[PDB]
Amino acid sequence: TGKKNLVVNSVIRRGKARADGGVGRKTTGITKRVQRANLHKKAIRENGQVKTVWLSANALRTLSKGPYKGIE
Amino acid sequence: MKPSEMRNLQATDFAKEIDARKKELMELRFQAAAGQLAQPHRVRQLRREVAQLNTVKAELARKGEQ
Amino acid sequence: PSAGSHHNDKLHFKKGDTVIVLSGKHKGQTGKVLLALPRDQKVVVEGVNVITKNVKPSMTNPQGGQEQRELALHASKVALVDPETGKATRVRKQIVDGKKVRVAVASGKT
Amino acid sequence: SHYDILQAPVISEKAYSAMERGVYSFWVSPKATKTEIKDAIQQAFGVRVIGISTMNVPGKRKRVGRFIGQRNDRKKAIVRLAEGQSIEALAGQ
RNA sequence: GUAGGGGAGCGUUCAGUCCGCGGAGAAGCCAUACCGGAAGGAGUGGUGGAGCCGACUGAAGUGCGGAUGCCGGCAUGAGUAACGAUAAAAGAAGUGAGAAUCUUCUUCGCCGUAAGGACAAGGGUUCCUGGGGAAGGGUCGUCCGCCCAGGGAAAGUCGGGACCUAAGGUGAGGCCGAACGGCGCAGCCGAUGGACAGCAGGUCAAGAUUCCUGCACCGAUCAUGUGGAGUGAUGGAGGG
RNA sequence: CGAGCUGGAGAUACGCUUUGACUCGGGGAUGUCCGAAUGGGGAAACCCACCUCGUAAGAGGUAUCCGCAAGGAUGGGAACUCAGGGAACUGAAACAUCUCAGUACCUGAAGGAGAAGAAAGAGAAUUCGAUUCCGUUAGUAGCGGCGAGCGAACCCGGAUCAGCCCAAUCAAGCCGAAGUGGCUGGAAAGCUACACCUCAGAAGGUGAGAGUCCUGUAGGCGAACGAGAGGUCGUUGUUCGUGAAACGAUGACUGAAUCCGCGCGGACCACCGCGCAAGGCUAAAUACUCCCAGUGACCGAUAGCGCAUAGUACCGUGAGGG
Ligand SMILES: [Mg+2]
Ligand SMILES: [Mg+2]
Ligand SMILES: [Mg+2]
Ligand SMILES: [Mg+2]
Repeated sequence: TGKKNLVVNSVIRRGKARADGGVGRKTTGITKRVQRANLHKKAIRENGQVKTVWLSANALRTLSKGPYKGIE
Repeated sequence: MKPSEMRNLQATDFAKEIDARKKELMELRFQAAAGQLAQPHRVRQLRREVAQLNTVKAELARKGEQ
Repeated sequence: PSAGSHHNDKLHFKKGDTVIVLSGKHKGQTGKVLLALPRDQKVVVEGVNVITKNVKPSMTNPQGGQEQRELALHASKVALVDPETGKATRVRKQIVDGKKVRVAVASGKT
Repeated sequence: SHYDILQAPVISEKAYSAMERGVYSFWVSPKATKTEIKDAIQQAFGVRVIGISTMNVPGKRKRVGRFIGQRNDRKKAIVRLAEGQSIEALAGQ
């Protein structure tokens, strides 16, 4: 869970065969349709006083520029 | 028992008139246990008196102190 | 189970009233009301008399014979009488006592 | 307070024979303690307790009517006084 | 005439309508040799003791011999198998409506590293007294661990707590995780262990290292004297 | 309210009540110990403390998370609501995409409702004008191992009807009309003869069947003081299953314009047309039924709730079952 704007949740992973060719070749049959979860990262940042916290890598950018409510 | 002749009495007199009944109320229990309890009504009545007493010494506690 | 609610735990007499017994045996017979049980719907009038036996071994001598005592009724006696028979009630006001409401019908005496 | 705590005097034949030795027995509040119980007797009767032994006691009757039954739960306190014994006259019951 | 299709109807509960009946006796139940082509329907009588038939129309939880169907009652096996260790039992006396079985006396026999005695766990008043005698007791009970009432259980020193820690449990801060949550230093909980002051007797119907008699011990607060100046942690060590 | 009461209780004794008991309607005051449980511990209902006031009794305080502080949060709710997570039996007469189904279940948050809501929209008339719900369109359009099967929306009719803000009467209760004689019967309310009331012939009771005997009913009164962005990769939502797949949505990487500007219109281009995201609130119509009242071609004791009351007895270490 990334400190500025919460994250974590995710969904399913398909996997087809008979793939590629003649526009739609013959077709693409599925053999998977399972279930997955995607994640992020952490770095030390503090606003108010002392705090280490979890830092969303695509909000580690957001902070290296203009302090979006929190600071380095 | 119930009117303004009861509330008119002092603070240490209220505590005194509570325990006076309790001394009898205990003697009635000692009588009951032995088998000399010809007046069971006295027990109900004495307990009622202690209730009224305690009710009043809480009415006058809130009044004045707002 | 229910019991005497069919009315309203409300009677039409007091433990003093003189009442005539309408309906059943003891029809027309009159008497003073000596016990009024409102919820139970019971009347102890000097009317219906019974002979009750006494199951009394240890209970104050084994000499527990037969007793002369009257057995209670319901609304099978029309309350309050003056023109010699049973009546309803309609005219209330006050006597010397304002707080009290009396009762009366085609006449005006209870 | 003083007057509460001691619910009733222990009747029986053993307490009545203890009575004769200046040993008084009482049914007291189960929650009441030895110090608290000693105080109440010393006060209400005006006599010095030289010793107090006490112990809790259970219940459980029924006669008829399949009404389970139930305990009752008491506490009995027995006291010894110095040569200046006796309680009221409520000993020769 | 089987599966099956088609037709006409009988019966049950509820409903709307109409005609009624009923404590000089309704429904239900019971008996019957009467009626209808069948499902079925009526008469009479007997029981019952307060509700109900007929006709039309409407609606259904509407018709049972079966499902090793469900619930309940009762049969058969049958006065049969058994009455739960092959450690025996006998007589006398007693009690009582009643006695192989209850009490008492004298014998007999079985255990005796137990089939005796003391805890712990666990059970919960089963203990003692006085009564009882439905059911429980594999028979019978006058008796009982059953039923009713009353009583009985006593601690500064014995176990536990107000002390200690082990495994483990938890655990501010802290470390992780869709959530719920999972981990975790100190600390805290946690006896099965450490620590710590009382013995000898007496005796209720029923308690006893608890009550009582005798003579001890432990700690705490104060007092009176000795004494005359230190006392010694949340940390050190020894030691347990 | 106006004479009885002393709970069920079928039970005696003591008593209480017109200086108005009892009961009913409305407030207060006391409310042990446990439980969010909250001083600390704990094998719920028990152990063990400290601090303040105090003559002892006794009273008050001592949990963490928010914030200056006032003040808020922990926990409990039958079903209903939204959210995070999310089966399989089953269908496909086998099975694997698909179906069952985002169902069941777990978890979170909340309320009497919630949710949603004020067009970067629907959409093809340059019509519409927030949302939810109901009918309908319509088993149409479409999706689909194009199989089993799944299945919209716009228009129209209807319930209700709001848009606002920021950032630069009902419970307590009282009053209430009018039948008498004979007969059958244990008992009259039935039968019979004359009688009345009706704004009341709804209903229960009373020895049998009740307008006129009781309680009531129609009708009326009634309370001190009580409530009402775009992109690539991965995926997915809806009729959306990789299809020509647009649009929303977002885990990873990237990353713009600022009104001769941006997004949409089912790849994509131009033209024509609809609309201003990246801030927040927002009643009503809708849903459910622990509880309350009324009613019924609902049941009447193997029925009806499991119970004419019991979640008891009994069973189980427990969940649970009964
Ligand atoms: Mg059969
Ligand atoms: Mg640990
Ligand atoms: Mg029956
Ligand atoms: Mg129940």
